[PDB]
Order: sequence, then structure tokens, then C-alpha cells
Amino acid sequence: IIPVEEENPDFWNREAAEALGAAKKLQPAQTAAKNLIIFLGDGMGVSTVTAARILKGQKKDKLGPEIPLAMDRFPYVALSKTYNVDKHVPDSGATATAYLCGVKGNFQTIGLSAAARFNQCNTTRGNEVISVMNRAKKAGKSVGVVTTTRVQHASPAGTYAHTVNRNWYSDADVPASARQEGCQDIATQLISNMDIDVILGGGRKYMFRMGTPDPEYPDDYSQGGTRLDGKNLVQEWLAKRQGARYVWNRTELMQASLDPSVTHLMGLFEPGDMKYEIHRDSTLDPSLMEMTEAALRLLSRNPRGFFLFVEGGRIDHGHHESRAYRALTETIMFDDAIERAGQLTSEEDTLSLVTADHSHVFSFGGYPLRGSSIFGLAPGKARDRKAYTVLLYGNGPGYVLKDGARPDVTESESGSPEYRQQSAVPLDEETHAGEDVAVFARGPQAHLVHGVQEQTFIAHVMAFAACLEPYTACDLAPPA
Amino acid sequence: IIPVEEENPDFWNREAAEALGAAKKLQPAQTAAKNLIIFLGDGMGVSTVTAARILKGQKKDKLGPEIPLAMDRFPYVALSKTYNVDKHVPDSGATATAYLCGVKGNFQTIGLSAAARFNQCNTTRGNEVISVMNRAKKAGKSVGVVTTTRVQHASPAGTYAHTVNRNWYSDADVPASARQEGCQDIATQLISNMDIDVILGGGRKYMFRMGTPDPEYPDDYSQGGTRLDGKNLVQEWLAKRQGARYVWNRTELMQASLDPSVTHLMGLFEPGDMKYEIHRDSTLDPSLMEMTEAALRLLSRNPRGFFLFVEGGRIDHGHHESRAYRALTETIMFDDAIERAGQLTSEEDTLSLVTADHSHVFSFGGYPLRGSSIFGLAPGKARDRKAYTVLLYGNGPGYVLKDGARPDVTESESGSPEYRQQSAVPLDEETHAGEDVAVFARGPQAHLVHGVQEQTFIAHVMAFAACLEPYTACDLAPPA
Ligand SMILES: *[C@@H]1O[C@H](CO)[C@@H](O)[C@H](O)[C@H]1NC(C)=O
Ligand SMILES: *[C@@H]1O[C@H](CO)[C@@H](O)[C@H](O)[C@H]1NC(C)=O
Ligand SMILES: *[C@@H]1O[C@H](CO)[C@@H](O)[C@H](O)[C@H]1NC(C)=O
Ligand SMILES: *[C@@H]1O[C@H](CO)[C@@H](O)[C@H](O)[C@H]1NC(C)=O
Ligand SMILES: [Ca+2]
Ligand SMILES: [Ca+2]
Ligand SMILES: [Mg+2]
Ligand SMILES: [Mg+2]
Ligand SMILES: [Zn+2]
Ligand SMILES: [Zn+2]
Ligand SMILES: [Zn+2]
Ligand SMILES: [Zn+2]
Repeated sequence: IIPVEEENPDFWNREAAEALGAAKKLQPAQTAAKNLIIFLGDGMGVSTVTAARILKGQKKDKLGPEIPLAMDRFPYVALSKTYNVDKHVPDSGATATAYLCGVKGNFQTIGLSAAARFNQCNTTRGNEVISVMNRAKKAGKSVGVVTTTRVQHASPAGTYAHTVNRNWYSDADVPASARQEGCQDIATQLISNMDIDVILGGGRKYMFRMGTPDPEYPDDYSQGGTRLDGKNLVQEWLAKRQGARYVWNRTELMQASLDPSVTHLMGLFEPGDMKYEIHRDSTLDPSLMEMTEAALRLLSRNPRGFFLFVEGGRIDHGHHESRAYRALTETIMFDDAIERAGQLTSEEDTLSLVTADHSHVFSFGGYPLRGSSIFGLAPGKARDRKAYTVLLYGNGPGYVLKDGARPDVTESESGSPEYRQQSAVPLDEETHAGEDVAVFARGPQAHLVHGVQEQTFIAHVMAFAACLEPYTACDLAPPA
Repeated sequence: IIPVEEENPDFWNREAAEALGAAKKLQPAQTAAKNLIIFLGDGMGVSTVTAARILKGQKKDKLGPEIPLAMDRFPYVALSKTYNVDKHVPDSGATATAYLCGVKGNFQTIGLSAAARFNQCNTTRGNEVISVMNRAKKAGKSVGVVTTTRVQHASPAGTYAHTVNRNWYSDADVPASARQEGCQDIATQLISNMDIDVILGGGRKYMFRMGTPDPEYPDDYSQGGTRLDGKNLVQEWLAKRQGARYVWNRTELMQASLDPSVTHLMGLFEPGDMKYEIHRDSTLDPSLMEMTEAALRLLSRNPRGFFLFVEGGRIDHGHHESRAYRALTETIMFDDAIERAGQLTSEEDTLSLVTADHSHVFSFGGYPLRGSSIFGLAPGKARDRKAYTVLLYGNGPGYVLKDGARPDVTESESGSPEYRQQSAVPLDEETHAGEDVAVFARGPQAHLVHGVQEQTFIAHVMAFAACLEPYTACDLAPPA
């Protein structure tokens, strides 16, 4: 559909004139950031962002691509180079080390330099690299970890842990030799490595001993505690903090977030990862947006400021399933959380960065008409005279041969929330992609986010902006 | 391979400290641009840029992803939204209208507002939108069009033409009704619409009448002239310009580019598009880099400055064939041309933008090791126990079923210049992609290139920077 208003060149000339005016008004801050927020869209590459924008635009009353995402409104953009030291196409652990600790590492390790080796406990020590969140805490700021995955998953773990193996969620996962050598599981590291004021997401199970019924699924044993060392880490965490509260559901989160004197809040809302937003029980579970507001309620009380990590952690998972519907709906909720944080904080004193850890082999093609669904079919048949989707994957589990050929697909099918887009190569899981991802930035020192940078730049600019870390001699005036 | 130096966190800390220093030194110009250069990588999306960087890095003596492209060194980056008014995934014609005329248009039209309709000659008039190159010429600047495609192809045509149909290369292509209605073929528009000082690329055939032997392929009739109206457009062009010279080979280009008193230069080096760089006859044909130097030699003589359009036009073509080897080698040559222009011009007075018209359904995945060839196989077999490549396409002509299944592939095969990477969907041509592309910018007013913008922004910032177009009342000091 051709929007009549866009047929007039003045429509475009007006918009661009407005764009130039706004571009010209941009000025660098001379003041430091009181607060730091990194929003991490896990797997949210450039193709995911554009596709998400179109979907969200249509979710509203619009044609799609012309409607900005909240992240699109951020003034400063850079491209981030995501390679790990040992692999061109990275994982979440070693990219976390880069954008949270400012040092690149090897695939599947977290918070360690590339002198460490994956799954070799005895290469750990000396190679720990401290996150900017850790450094923010050392400087007196409150710190928060918020994600739709397990809080012990690779991305949030980058804020606090150091491990040669991202799979070491609880002691149950650590080989005896590594346990003997003192490599702690991530759940333990979560409560021991540093003080964290707010911890919100999934991952209940790793905190409790085997036999412990999950409170929300007391009749599904696979959801119960996993630990073999007898520890209740929630209880240990509560015991070492006054003002500490633990919640596992939305209503309790709500009460806690408004309760003055709740100073430490741990909200673990599923046994493992939180449900996709489309499957979320809105009585039992907070959305990402709700969790980030809950975090902000508590974190904003500290006069010295805060560091907050907010992850759209299941964007990635949607893409791995090659279910773009799940990837993009997670991305919209991620964008809503970004929008909400923007409503609850000031860019005068808060440096906010939105980025992705890496991308996916996700593409948006065919030649679909303006206003068409992102989940629709490309106009015109493929060379095999069957339809195909505008959304596709390079590889992954949507590769199908139905009696010896690529199957036709219909609009109703292509539009289903369970639909897996086709790929060129069958894999149980679609693969990450190695191309540059965006960094969006607003707030004090956001103008420093520019050009094409190593992913490590994200950690360093945030540390610099807040006068942390090796930049205590930033030469910045106090936050506005 | 793990580079030993990168195992030390100070490697990363040093680099990022250096990055912050450079970021902090960036200052906006208060002066206008004397010169304007747009480098257009046709089809050169974010995945193409990263893949190209890795290849080029290894072409040198390096592991790949850590080595900047010339374009990577540009300080300012924005994301450009490429949708056409009528289609989410655009073509080269209507994106040209956006980044060259500052107005979005409909798919397969050039230099027309979206009030025009494709292939409807009688919707043309009133809807012409004038390019910033045209406006630069009106302001006394010299102007140059340089590309590896036909100079009448959609992208260069955006600098000078206005047509409802990009396929109208010569009069031979225009229906009688449209000819009767006065819609001129692009080759005619090339010589008639405006004065152009330098025209370098392919497209000899459309300039000469049928029967005219091509000078370089006098024994292949399909390469001869196409025109039915009896016109020799080269002769007509030469006749209306003193100092005018026409060349069809590299040695003549060389002589002309150093010949003072050659004031107008038309170099048409193939009948149609120029050969891929890997197939270029270096005695007969100039590379893109060589052509852009030739252009700069002539254009730089004007004291009022110049506008130059330089296109890596066959990046796109490589991707359409799903031959990433051709796409990426074109991208490297495009980057070399950017590097060369940077050597021959000053960022004190030259605004240079590098961008793409749109992307492709090209992805870079698997989990390949550091230092591995971009054309190599992903480590580990696919779910069908056969190898797969790190480079893949969503759709296109690399979709193969060899006796009823996805064929295995070897390293020697994957690395061949003729190799087509696999896709999910068979198409004669791989399809453009609709995700945002990068804009890289350096020079006076380059800092205005920021955030997420409509593609039209590219035209407007360039016009603004040079105080052209509707921005004669820019409020800028004279060029430095
Ligand atoms: C780590 O332990 C393994 C297993 O015994 C051993 O082979 C290796 O040498 C150790 N490396 C270090 C750094 O001690
Ligand atoms: C939420 O958690 C509390 C325990 O803290 C429990 O009493 C309440 O029943 C829970 N709500 C639901 C709906 O399960
Ligand atoms: C263009 O010409 C066609 C063919 O005769 C006609 O149907 C149509 O109405 C014309 N449109 C305009 C704008 O004159
Ligand atoms: C280049 O063009 C000129 C005509 O301008 C011709 O005399 C010369 O032979 C050409 N060179 C080659 C190698 O064909
Ligand atoms: Ca729950
Ligand atoms: Ca030639
Ligand atoms: Mg994650
Ligand atoms: Mg082109
Ligand atoms: Zn990830
Ligand atoms: Zn992942
Ligand atoms: Zn194109
Ligand atoms: Zn194309």
C-alpha cells in the first residue's frame, strides 16, 4: 500500500529538514553519568531490529518501517565488532566479557581473559576480569541484573561471574576435579562474588538442594532444586543482607518494589528461563518491562546512582528455534522495557546503551509490499513454484523436506507463533551470526559511542562515563 | 587460532583507552564542505561489511576481523532505513532517489517522487526530484559519476535521470507509447539532463546505433550498439562540450586524466557492466579505484569543488548470484577506492559518505575459528551429517538438491570463486534484504550523520553540508 502523504516530496523534505535540525542540536555532555544502564538484546542483530520495528509499527496502527522503535530514538549509534578471541562467530559468555568487563575472551567462558581455556578450571586464576557492574558497586552505586533468562545464564553472569564454563549453573554441573580445584558454579558466584542489590529473572532451581519442590511447579520434579551440596543459596543470600527479600512471583515482586526497607531484592520467577512473552502468565510472572521498573524503583533510591543490566535474553532463543515470531515479540518487549526505563530515568544523568551480544543468520527479503506482515509470504513463487517467506534463516531447524522437496507454505501457516522459517541447512539450533551489531546510546558521554568499535568499547565507555574502573581520573564534571 | 597478544587484558584495555581518546578528540566542523563524495556499495549490508573486513584482513597478513576496513575508520556512523514507499525490501532505483535526491520513491523508478508509478510514462511529469549532484552542478561545482556497472544503471542514473522504468537503458527498451509521450531512455538522459564532467563505467552499447561494432569486441554482435533512433550519443555529447574526450580503455583513460584541457571525460569501458574485479583485464580496464582516481584528477581542478558518486556496483551482482567470493572481492575493491579517495582529498573540506542502497539475505554463521577463511566450512557437520559453509543465503541460486538431498561441500569447493553458497529457497537471483544499512561519514558536517535515519537523510546532509539545494541558508562558514 502506497501512503498518499508520502507521494509528496515535501513529506520527505520536511522530515529530513526536521532530522537535520535535531542533528544540529546534539551537544556533548561535560558531566559524568550518575547511572549506567546497558540493555542487551541477546541475538538482536541489525536484521532483527528492522524486522522488529516493522512488526511493532503494525502492532500500532501503522504500515511498519516508518515508525521508530524506542531504541531508534537514541541519538548515537556505533557498529560493534563481536568476534571472540578464538572464534569469529561468538557466544554470549565471551561477548559478555567484552561488553561488561571490557576484555575479549574465548568462546563459552565468562568474565575471563583469553588466557583461560574453556572447561579447564586450572586456567582460571589470574585471568579474572572485573565487570563494570562490580566496579560500580565498589564505587558505592546500587547494582541490578534483570533478564528473561536464568540469572545464571551467560549474559547476566558476565556482570558478576568468572568461569571457564558457562554450563556450570549449579554444583551439579561442575566436574569433581573442577569442584576440587575451587571453580564455583555460577549460582554460588551469583551470591558470593559481589553484592548485588537487585536480581530479577529465572533460575530458581540452581539455588536449592535436590528434593526441593519448586514453589510454582511443586508437582513437576524436573523443575525442583538441582544442588548436591545441600545449600539453599537463597537462604544464604538473604542471611547475609538486611533488607533482603526473595520473591518468586509477580504480586510479591510488586509489593517488594514499593516496600521501602526492601534494600536487596532477589526475584526468581521460573525454575529456568522465563516463558516467552507470548506465553507469560500475567498474574504469576512480570514482563521484562515490569521487572526493569521494579529494579529501577529500588536502584534509584541510592544517591550515588546505579548500574543496571537489562536483557531481552530470549530474542536469541526465538532465533535458535528459527521462530522469528518469538524472536521479534521478545524484541518488542525488550524495546518496551527500554522505553519504560527512559520514562523512569533522565538522560541528563543516565547513560543508557542498547546493544546486542551478537546477531543471528536471520534475513528479511523477498520484495513484500508496504504494510505487509513481516511473517507473510514473499510476493511471487520461488523457482520450485512454491511460496516462500520474507523471513528466512541461513541454517537451523526450519529446514524441511516434505516427501523429498521444499514444502509450500501458506499465510496462515507462516503467521503462526510456532512457525519455523525455512533455512538452507538443517541444524537442531540455528546458529549465531558474526556480523557487526548496533550500539545505541543516550545520556552523558553517549556521543563517545561512535564509528566502528570493538565490543569491549561498550564496557569502557560506560566505566569512563561514570568515572569508574581505570577512568577514575575521567576529567568530567559531576553528574547533572 | 588464539593470538597470544590478545590473551592479555591490557591488550584490550590499551586499545579501548586509545579508542576513548580518539572519541574524545572528535569535534564538529563549523565550516561547509567544498567537495562531496558518496561511495555507494550496492548491496553492501552489515553482513557484507563484516565478511569483507575478515577477507581483507586475511588478504593482508592477519587473522581477519581485528583489521579495520578503510570505511571502518570513518568517525561517524548511522543506520539507514531503506524501504521504498511501496515495498519494504527496496530496489536500487528507488533507494537512489532517496540517497541522491532526498525523497523516497516507488520500486524500480528513478529520480521520481512516489506519485509516479512504475512503467507508466504518463505519471512522470511534475514528479521529477532533482539530485544533489544536479544541484551541485547548478552551484558551479564539477560533478562525476563513477561505477563498475553501466553508467545508465539504477544507482548512477539516480544522479541525473528521472524515469518510471529503470529498464529503459536505450530507446530500444522504451515502448512506443512512452517514446511518443516523451519519456527519454536513460542513455539520452545521461547526455541531456545535465552537464556531467566525468562519466566512468560501463554501458557503451546504449550510446550507439544498432550495427555499430563495439570497439573492444568488434566480433561479438550482442555487444554492439542497441539504438534504433540512429543517434550516436557519444558524438552528440562530445559535440556539446569543448575539452570533451571519450575513452573506452584504460590507457586512454590514463592519458585523459592527466591531460589538462580535457575538461569533460566520458569513459565507457564495457558494452554493459564492467567485469568483476577478479576477471578484470588490467591492461584494457581500469579498476574502480583507478577510475575514482581518474575522476578526482579532473574534478579536483574546479576551485568551487566537486560532487563525486563512486559505486561498488557489482557487490550486489555477486550476492544475486549467491557467489560471496564475487560480492566480497567487489567490496574490498570498493573499500580500496574509498581508501584512495581519502588519500587524494582532505577531510577538512570534503564530506565523504559511504553507504549501501540496501542489503542482501547474506549471513555469516557457524562457529568458525579465528583466522579461518570466510569461504570455509563451519566446524562440525549439519544435522544431515554433511558439511556446510559459514557463508549462507536466505534464498537464491545456490539452493541445490543432488539426488534428493542437500549436497555435501568441501573446502576446495567452498573456496572457489565460482562457488554459490547454499540457500533455503531456490531463486534465479538471490533477493535484496530490507534491514538497515550503515552510513559512514567523515568531513565537514559528518557529525550530523547519527542515529537511525531515513535513507533520504544521506541526500539532505550532503546538500546541507555543501550549502546547496534547499539549504543555501546553511549557517556555515566557508570551507576550510
Ligand atoms: C590442567 O589440568 C590438566 C588435567 O590434569 C593438565 O593436563 C593441565 O596441564 C593443567 N594445566 C595447568 C595450567 O595446570
Ligand atoms: C506468591 O508468593 C507468595 C509467597 O511469597 C505466596 O504466598 C503466594 O501464594 C504466591 N502467589 C501465587 C499466585 O502463587
Ligand atoms: C496513463 O495511460 C494509461 C493508458 O492509456 C491510462 O489508462 C491512464 O489513465 C493514464 N494515466 C494518466 C495519469 O493520464
Ligand atoms: C585504446 O583506445 C584507442 C582508441 O582511442 C586505441 O587506439 C587503442 O588501440 C586502444 N587500446 C587497446 C589496447 O585496445
Ligand atoms: Ca512463574
Ligand atoms: Ca573493457
Ligand atoms: Mg543471554
Ligand atoms: Mg547499482
Ligand atoms: Zn547471545
Ligand atoms: Zn544464542
Ligand atoms: Zn542495489
Ligand atoms: Zn540488486
